[PDB]
Amino acid sequence: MKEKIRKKILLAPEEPGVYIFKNKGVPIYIGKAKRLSNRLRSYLNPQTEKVFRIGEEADELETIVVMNEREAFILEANLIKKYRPKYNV
Ligand SMILES: [Mg+2]
Ligand SMILES: [Mg+2]
Repeated sequence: MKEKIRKKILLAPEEPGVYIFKNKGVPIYIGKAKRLSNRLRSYLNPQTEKVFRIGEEADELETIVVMNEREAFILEANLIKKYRPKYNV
């Protein structure tokens, strides 16, 4: 994983949000979190091959802090629909 992404993960707030791993400007995985910190840190110790791939392929990680879990739910759904990222089913 790129060092800048590891850094961003470790700095991420304990706040609801949506996260977007990207490669060459293209989202490759979009997810949501009740706490960005907790969810993003899970990528550092990959529990699945897919998690491993997402973290290795990415050259950028964008985070969007949201008002609450309700906003996380709909923002995530909308962005997945818009971008249909590689690693989202
Ligand atoms: Mg999701
Ligand atoms: Mg709420």
